[PDB]
Amino acid sequence: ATGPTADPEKRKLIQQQLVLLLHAHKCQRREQANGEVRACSLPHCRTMKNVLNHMTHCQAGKACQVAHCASSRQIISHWKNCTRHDCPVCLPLKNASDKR
Amino acid sequence: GSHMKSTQAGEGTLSEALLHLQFDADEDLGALLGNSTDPGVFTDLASVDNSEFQQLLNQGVSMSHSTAEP
Ligand SMILES: [Zn+2]
Ligand SMILES: [Zn+2]
Ligand SMILES: [Zn+2]
Repeated sequence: ATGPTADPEKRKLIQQQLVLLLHAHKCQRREQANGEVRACSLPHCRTMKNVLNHMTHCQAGKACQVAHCASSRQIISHWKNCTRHDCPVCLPLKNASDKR
Repeated sequence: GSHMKSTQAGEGTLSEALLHLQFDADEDLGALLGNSTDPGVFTDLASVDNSEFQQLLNQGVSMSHSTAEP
């Protein structure tokens, strides 16, 4: 009569958000080093890069009331400290980064 | 988002979206977050708070979506 304690769609959203965040930060950073850059494979880059422009000036954790600021900062704080060799959500990105 | 054939759900789209993109290997995002953070924001990725981001990413690339932005 009630829903489960966990669901795989939360793993699909965090993976779809993480893969798009890591793209958007590299997209934001490479622009200053290149004369021109091609159109991104992910359309949400336009909406997320505006959040990143706020986030370069924000580090207050849960105190910020901006929707995407806290969920992005929550991903980066994990990324900066996690033992990514065995974490189930970090693992597929850790492997996909190598194109060999 | 400039052109599309049809706005419909599928399989293997998100795993392709992962395998064909670039990540924080040659350069990284550690500089924009600053030298200090708040551990009250820290949790497991499987425990993230993101229900408002769900609505932003529903506008395009995924395994199933309500619309596709221009
Ligand atoms: Zn981009
Ligand atoms: Zn903020
Ligand atoms: Zn992890």
